[PDB]
Amino acid sequence: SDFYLPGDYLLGGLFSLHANMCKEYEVKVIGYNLMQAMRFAVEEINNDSSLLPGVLLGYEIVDVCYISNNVQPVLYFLAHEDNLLPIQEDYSNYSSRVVAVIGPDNSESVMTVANFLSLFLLPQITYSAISDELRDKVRFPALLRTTPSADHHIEAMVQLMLHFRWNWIIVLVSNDTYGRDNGQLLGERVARRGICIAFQETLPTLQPNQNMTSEERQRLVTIVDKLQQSTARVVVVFSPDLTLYHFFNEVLRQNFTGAVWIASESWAIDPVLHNLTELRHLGTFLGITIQSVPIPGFSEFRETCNQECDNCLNATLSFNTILRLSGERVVYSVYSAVYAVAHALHSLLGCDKSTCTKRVVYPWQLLEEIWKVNFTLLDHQIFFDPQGDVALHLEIVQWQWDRSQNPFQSVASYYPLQRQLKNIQDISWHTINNTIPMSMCSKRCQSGQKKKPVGIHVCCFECIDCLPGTFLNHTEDEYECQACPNNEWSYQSETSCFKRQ
Amino acid sequence: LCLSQQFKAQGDYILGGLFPLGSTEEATLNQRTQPNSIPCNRFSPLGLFLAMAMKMAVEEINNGSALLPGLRLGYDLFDTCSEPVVTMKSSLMFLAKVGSQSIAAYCNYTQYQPRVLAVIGPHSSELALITGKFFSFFLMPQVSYSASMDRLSDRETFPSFFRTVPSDRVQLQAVVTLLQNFSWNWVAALGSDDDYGREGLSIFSSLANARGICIAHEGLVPQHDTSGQQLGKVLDVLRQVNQSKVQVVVLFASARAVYSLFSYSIHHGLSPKVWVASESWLTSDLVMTLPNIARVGTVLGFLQRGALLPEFSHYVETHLALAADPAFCASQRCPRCDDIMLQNLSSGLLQNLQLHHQIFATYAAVYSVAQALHNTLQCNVSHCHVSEHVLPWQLLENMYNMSFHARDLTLQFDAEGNVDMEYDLKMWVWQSPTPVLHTVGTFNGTLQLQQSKMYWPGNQVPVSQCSRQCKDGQVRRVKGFHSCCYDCVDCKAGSYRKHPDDFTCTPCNQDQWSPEKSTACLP
Ligand SMILES: COC(=O)[C@H](Cc1ccccc1)NC(=O)[C@H](CC(=O)O)NCCCc1ccc(OC)c(O)c1
Repeated sequence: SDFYLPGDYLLGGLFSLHANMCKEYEVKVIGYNLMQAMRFAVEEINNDSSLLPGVLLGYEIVDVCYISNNVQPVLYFLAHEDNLLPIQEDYSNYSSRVVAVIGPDNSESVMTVANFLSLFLLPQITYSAISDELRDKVRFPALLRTTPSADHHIEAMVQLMLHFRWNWIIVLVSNDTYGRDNGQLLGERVARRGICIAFQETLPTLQPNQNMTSEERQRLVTIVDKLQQSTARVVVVFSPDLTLYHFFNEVLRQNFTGAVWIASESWAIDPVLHNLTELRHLGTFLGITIQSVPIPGFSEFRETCNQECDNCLNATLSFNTILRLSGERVVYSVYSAVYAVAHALHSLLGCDKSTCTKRVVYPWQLLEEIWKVNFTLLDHQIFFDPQGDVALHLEIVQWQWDRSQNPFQSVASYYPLQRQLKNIQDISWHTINNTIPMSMCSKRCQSGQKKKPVGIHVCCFECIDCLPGTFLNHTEDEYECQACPNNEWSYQSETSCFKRQ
Repeated sequence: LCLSQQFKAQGDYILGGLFPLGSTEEATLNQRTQPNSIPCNRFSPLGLFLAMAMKMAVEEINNGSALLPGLRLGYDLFDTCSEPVVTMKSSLMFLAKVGSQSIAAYCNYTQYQPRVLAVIGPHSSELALITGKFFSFFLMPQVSYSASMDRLSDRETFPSFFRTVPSDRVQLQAVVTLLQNFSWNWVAALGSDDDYGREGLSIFSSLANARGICIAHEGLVPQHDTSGQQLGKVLDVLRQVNQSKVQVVVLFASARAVYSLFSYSIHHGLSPKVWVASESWLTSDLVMTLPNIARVGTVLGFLQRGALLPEFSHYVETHLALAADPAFCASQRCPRCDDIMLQNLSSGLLQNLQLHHQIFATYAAVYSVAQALHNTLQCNVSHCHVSEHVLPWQLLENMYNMSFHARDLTLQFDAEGNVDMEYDLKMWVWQSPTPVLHTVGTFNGTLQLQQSKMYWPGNQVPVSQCSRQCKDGQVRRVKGFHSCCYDCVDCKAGSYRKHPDDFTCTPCNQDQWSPEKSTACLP
């Protein structure tokens, strides 16, 4: 079966195949894609004579239902091959079933596992968990990442908004940890950079095919009403893809149109939401995601409890075309994580590129080695920061709906080492003549016309003419009119005084 | 002294216990490179007192016969060391097989025998989460003092977690009820930037939105002041309060942050406001030491009303005197507990006998577990159905619908694992030569409040309104972190109200005029 492969050393793999016992939930295609990514990476390493000569690399993969079924896979990985796990003062000489764990896909599962593996210092690499809390290596000594953190995603969003001068935005978050965290983080970033959040709302947690009750429906009605009333036409959504199925259908019910939707990675490249053709009429969709790296030949490969999935293959076959036209974005993180483990093991065995000596691997030594790897995988170097992150590029993608070509066009690229957004290309807007849409609380004042604030938001101000005899030195203060010298006078609407009685 | 030797006792059923008996020496708080054991020699009296409370409860249960007639209840206590690694080490030994040094991996775990019946939970919320996710896979009941985070209410992820302290949501419900009672509709929310304020702010904002109270702004404040940037952000927050024209501030922040805020406010005065306190702040003298605090304006909050345990003091002193006896060694589970001669304790907290609430909560947790077992064995006044050895997942069914007698109080866990317990409402009296807390109401699910004892500073009730409807003659502008409020602008002469739902006062045509607050543009 697909979930197991023997070898000399076994990699543990944790993926969330099913959404929402864990078989009975609906299957998510992205998780199966990532699992196949790991399988392909191990296949390459076993075929290649260079990296681990004569040493078989195996894997053992277990399903994780989001926050469910997190303890049992860890206990299974840590057992001493006879299902017993001894308790000891010191573990330096202990030998677990797996030498490394390719950790879960979400922050809460990652932290749940890390609080366990931190005891054993069994290395955990997570490919898609973005929370910035994971940088605490006193709290999470065994944890590394092949993906940038939420810091860089929010920085990319901020620089995107600054480039197009979107001062006035709406933030929508889910009713759970991820939305709360990212909303507060964006609140931190926005305030110091001259942008203002008009209002924030917590969306209800709705199952996509559940019959929505009256209370939930009127909650959604209220949210869309607030959207319709506000002058802020730019919307940021921090939510799992599952809950947006009802929200966007309500937005369609209210005949709302004309916004720019900024998608966080959790849904920026979801093929399922992308297949809702009716979203085309809402406005422009932009999203933050990891860079595209074309894995050569992975598409051709893509063609004891909780280690099974019946629906996975049948569910994936229909999306195969869309996944093939896409850029293999998050797949690369899993592939690079497997290769990082492989290189670290290659160094730990002290292996020459002829043959390796075979010896017992205590995981803490493999963790020792993983911190030091530095190699070119396809073009990009992958090495770990002192805080455990790998500096992969991020990209801003626009959704396209011509099914014959790439569904997620890249329109900007972000560099985390430079902390800069770069190489912005032609976005095709929803506007009547493709002019850049904007969102500002108030229009730019004229010359000779001071500002006067309306409220808490620095972005909102009245424009008031300086009375005759006073002038507006904008270089000193735009909110105050200065008095002219006794030998000069000023008109109703001019910047500086002139000689007059 | 013979003290650490007292923390384990034999019995037919054994209660596990996690306590802050100490902590690792401070320099040890650095990254692990190799999975060695961790030292924890920094003894603490707080954990000692709590463990003594648990031992007292179990000894009382063994003495009497109102519970578990004719059979013996024991205990086995481990230190958390306030350290996740050591906590996990200790937590695993609870679930290890009977009389064995190992734990086994199985698919469906309702098949298994651990070496303890239930675990009296850890002190801090972080460890409460860490262990609750672990124990509830084994469905071992965990009864926690001192853990109040609302995250642990969820039955889906913490199905076996119980606690003998109210969740923070109850206190925030009391707060919102107070705000409703005084019609303070327009308020500012502040919380410490630690996790406690994070959770509190989220819960308070959601409740306020649900009940129709509009948060002007939602600011995190520094848990401690160390940099000019943190001073900058807190001063920015405080000026943002003034910009909002809010008069009532809900400050759900740990004591250090509030002390910082009020230090600045005393230095440069700000202006008097109504402050609704986190219970953790209201308990402390630290804030009240600040000079001439009456400048601040009224401080209010809700306080938990625990029962007395007077016998506990003499119990602790008796057992310490016994521990000092070298012959009592004939009567290993803690580092350096045995070094603590009585001066270290009698010069300090022993003279204090909020620690009281945790002592009572530990006592009540032990009694709750004992009552649950008493139910599961279906004991008569003199008989029990002991033919089969009980398993932890069997207690879990009985605990959701029992009631247990915590020596005077009758308590029961609600459907999501919390005790129903009431509060006092207290207000700082400043008319006396020194600040004094005085009781002016109670919350037992409804706010039974005594108006005549509210000494407001202006001798009149404060107000903070916002408009949620606007008249015919006034145009709307939205405000609030959730667009909850409006305020209405008088549309001036020469302009008119276009229609009653619009957001723009409209100038009248050049050949025409209009009165003040006009609905029409006239020849
Ligand atoms: C609490 O977080 C969340 O609820 C969301 C949604 C989620 C829940 C459970 C399992 C996966 C995702 N988390 C994220 O999106 C995390 C960020 C973080 O969690 O730090 N980035 C994953 C990006 C690639 C991805 C992989 C697996 C997918 O489905 C199995 C999927 O849809 C997307």
